[PDB]
Amino acid sequence: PERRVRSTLKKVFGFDSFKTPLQESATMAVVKGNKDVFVCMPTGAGKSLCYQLPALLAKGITIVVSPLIALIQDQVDHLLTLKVRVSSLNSKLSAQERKELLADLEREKPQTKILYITPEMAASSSFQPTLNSLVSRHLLSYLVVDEAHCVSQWGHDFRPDYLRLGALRSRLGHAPCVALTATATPQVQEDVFAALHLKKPVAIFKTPCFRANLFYDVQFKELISDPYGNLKDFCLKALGQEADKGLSGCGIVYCRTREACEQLAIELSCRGVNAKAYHAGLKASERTLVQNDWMEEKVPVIVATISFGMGVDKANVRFVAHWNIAKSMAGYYQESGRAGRDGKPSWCRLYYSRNDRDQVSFLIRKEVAKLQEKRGNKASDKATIMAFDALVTFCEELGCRHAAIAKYFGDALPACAKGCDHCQNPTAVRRRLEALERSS
Amino acid sequence: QVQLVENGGGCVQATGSLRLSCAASGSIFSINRMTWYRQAPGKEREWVAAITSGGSTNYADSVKGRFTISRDSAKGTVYLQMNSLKPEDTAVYYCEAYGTYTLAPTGEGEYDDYWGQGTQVTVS
Ligand SMILES: [Zn+2]
Repeated sequence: PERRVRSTLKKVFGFDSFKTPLQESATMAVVKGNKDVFVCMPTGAGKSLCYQLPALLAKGITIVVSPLIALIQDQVDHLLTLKVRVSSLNSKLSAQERKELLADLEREKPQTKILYITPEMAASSSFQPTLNSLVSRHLLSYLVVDEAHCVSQWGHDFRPDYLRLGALRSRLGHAPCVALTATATPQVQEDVFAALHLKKPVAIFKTPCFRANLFYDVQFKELISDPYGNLKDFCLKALGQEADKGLSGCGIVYCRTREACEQLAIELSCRGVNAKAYHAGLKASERTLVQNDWMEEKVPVIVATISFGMGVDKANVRFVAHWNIAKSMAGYYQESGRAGRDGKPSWCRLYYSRNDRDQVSFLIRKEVAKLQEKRGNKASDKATIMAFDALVTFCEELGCRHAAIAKYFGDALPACAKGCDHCQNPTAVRRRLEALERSS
Repeated sequence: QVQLVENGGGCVQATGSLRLSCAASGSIFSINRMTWYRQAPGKEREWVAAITSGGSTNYADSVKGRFTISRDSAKGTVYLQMNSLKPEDTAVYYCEAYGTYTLAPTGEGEYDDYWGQGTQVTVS
């Protein structure tokens, strides 16, 4: 029963438990293999195991489509270290190694247990007879499409090859398809489901974005007496959440231009919150000096361009403030997400300026136009401006800020728990909104 | 699982009106295509009207002008306002929830098609 899983998890992979109970629930669903499954867990989640373990409990070959050789390699390497009969069929194989493998697959009782294949190979007619014989002998236990988001023009790593894969699924109707990716907008999931011809009901195992310990809020630069002062106070309030330790933790501030970054470090530091600028303009030595100071807490605050920040990630990041709105909602989630990794309360804040919104809007439009002449028209062109608009929405709506994020990325209603401005004081937000309507 | 429960039907005089609801229960996040099928006794199921996420609506030529479907986005529920009713429009009315994305705050979800129970509609 569930008995076998526990065993194979320890005896093979050397694991006492699954990383999360979603990893478990996903894995166990693949194992039943009565329905196709989609796993959208972030990088380092234990996705691989959700098909690697089921592949071995099953009495057949699991084919795993994966979009470049670097990726395949890392896994097939580790899978071998675990003494697992894994084989990549790639174009980095000597024609002799190629042949020896295809020969394996053509035998009854083939050595190979997991087969790592490029989408490229899985399409080529060089592999088709082999593939057919495998299906015909009912030898195919599972079809895994890693990096499934690469079927989607709304996902920004689209691979024309991936479109073949749908046709493939329908041929081996006998066996379950497991689709995996780290991130999917709802539109990408809908594409992934359709273009891979995943059999409804599709079991989904999507890691919620929502993190309790972060407190999101929005302020409007148009309605602020002393911008730089507000910031000072926000930074401070967030720091010294351990008054016994005095000023504990660290924090980040985000800016569009480099001049803004330099200046803001200055203005914050003079106002008494010691801060350094981080941007692509500086030398490599300056970058590592500023980043090193920040890492060791010699400086509590760093000011990074939205173009370039986070040389390395840190745990006690008590606050991430955006002076300027970001390119995309994805971007603000990414950026604000460097906050609070250690799990102790943190504060994320967006400073919203209609003048910012417009200044970015024109730059999006302009380098949308620049690409339409460079290569031409596309579905992704709409998505760029969409991505940004979801963040404008974030600011301009009164409504739970975590639930606004949850909807964008496709998670169900998160339990905010007085956990954002609007959840704590819905009116204050109402009143502040009405205010920017006058100064619009 | 998900429950599709239709309501708002009954017996009415011709040139009457009704309004049918489809209460879609469960942790529904999105319905790709919510469609109104009607089963008139003695005929083949008829496609009536349908609505995509984003509210793109289309209507059978047999009902255009007279019928309108809508989503109370908040309620998570679709309506078929049927005016200028005719004995022809007598049927059982039911939705298909095509591409019904469900998701718990756990992270545990499903993607599936769901068919509603139906509401009886006679027209004198
Ligand atoms: Zn909230």
